[PDB]
Amino acid sequence: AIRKKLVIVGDGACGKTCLLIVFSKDQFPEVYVPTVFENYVADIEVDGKQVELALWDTAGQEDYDRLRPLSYPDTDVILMCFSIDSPDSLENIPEKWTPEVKHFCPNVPIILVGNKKDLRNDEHTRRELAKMKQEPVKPEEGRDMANRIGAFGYMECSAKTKDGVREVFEMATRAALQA
Amino acid sequence: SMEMDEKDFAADSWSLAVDSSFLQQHKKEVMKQQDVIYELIQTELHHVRTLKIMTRLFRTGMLEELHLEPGVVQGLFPCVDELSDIHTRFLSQLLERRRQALCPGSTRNFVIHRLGDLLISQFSGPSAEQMCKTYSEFCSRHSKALKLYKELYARDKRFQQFIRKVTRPAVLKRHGVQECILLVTQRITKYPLLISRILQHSHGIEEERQDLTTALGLVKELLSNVDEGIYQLEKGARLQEIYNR
Ligand SMILES: CCOc1ccccc1N1CCNCC1
Ligand SMILES: CCOc1ccccc1N1CCNCC1
Repeated sequence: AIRKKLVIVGDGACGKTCLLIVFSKDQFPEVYVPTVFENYVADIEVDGKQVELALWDTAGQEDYDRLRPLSYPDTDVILMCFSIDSPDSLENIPEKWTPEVKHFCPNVPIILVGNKKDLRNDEHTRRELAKMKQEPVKPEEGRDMANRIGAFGYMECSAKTKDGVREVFEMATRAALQA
Repeated sequence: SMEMDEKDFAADSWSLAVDSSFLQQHKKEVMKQQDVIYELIQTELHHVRTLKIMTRLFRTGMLEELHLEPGVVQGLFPCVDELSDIHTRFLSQLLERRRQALCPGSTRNFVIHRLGDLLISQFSGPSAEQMCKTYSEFCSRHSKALKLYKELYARDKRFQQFIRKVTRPAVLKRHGVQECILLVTQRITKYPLLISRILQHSHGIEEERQDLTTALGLVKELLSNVDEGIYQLEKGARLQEIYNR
């Protein structure tokens, strides 16, 4: 089992902390959803290869441009997150996050992940976004952004229902193992 | 950590730590507030434990078993004794507030109603000046520590054997040298998230809402000062590279 490091980046409302919590427990918390995530080392076997995947969150570092890059050294795979209930979080992907990750993590694969996919057809979400002349991110808009930014791939998931969560981290592990 | 504190913070939440008969006596909003305060103290206990692994297991183990050149152990673990003193003191105040709040006859049933004042004290005056000075120094030495660690692990046989030996136990899985350094760097930016969520459930007493509002502002001021005071040190970087920053 070789050790690899994963870092998740994205806006404060993208759901990155929840995603790490749900993956690390294989469960959406039933009693208390933690506010923060410290770190975790997941044992993952993907395509016959055993990896210890260290997981890190950048939540709380968004406003601190000198502290935030301290999370990046020796990263093997980046999860770059946006929320499907927030077109504003998707707009910040090519503007701020992509040039930052390309500078501090040169040649590290980036997987663009659309979080909260369960809200795409949520009536309350659709009514709320319509007031700002917006709508939930469509899958083709996510794929196009991933293509434009040079992402390794595009994936979607729901931390609430767990759908797609295992697949995201197994693919991140495969990306981390590539030359 | 010591067994008494580990057991007091073993449960995933305050609502699972207290007796179910005690939990039933409180309003829903009080349970929400207490669950987030319990997460702040639980994560602070783990952060002090990370610093104890750095000072006692790694730093002191390297001094007592290895023949490293002078200034090498300090380079790997910059400011660790100062960081341990700051957070062991803060943890002591949090645990004493919990202990005073316990019901007579219980070692687990309590409610903390006055956290704001403790956070104002921690994040103002001389203790905030010491946190700012220590994190500005530590975070500016972060790249240098990681680079020194990698060089020693790749070239010194006795150093590699020592690291593999002390990090082999399952309880050290998340706590290798580089992992400890980043856990410490990331600790200060967890505070606003935790304080804001405690504040969200502390409107019941206006003086408490005001005190947590003041504490959140003080923590953000400290983070802004630390962030503006960082410049990565680099071994071998020439003066010309520095004054041309
Ligand atoms: C089912 C495969 O499980 C793994 C996957 C990746 C790394 C380690 C492990 N195991 C084997 C060694 N000890 C820890 C757990
Ligand atoms: C914090 C992200 O900042 C960047 C984003 C994109 C390219 C370069 C930078 N750096 C280059 C040197 N250090 C400061 C900014």
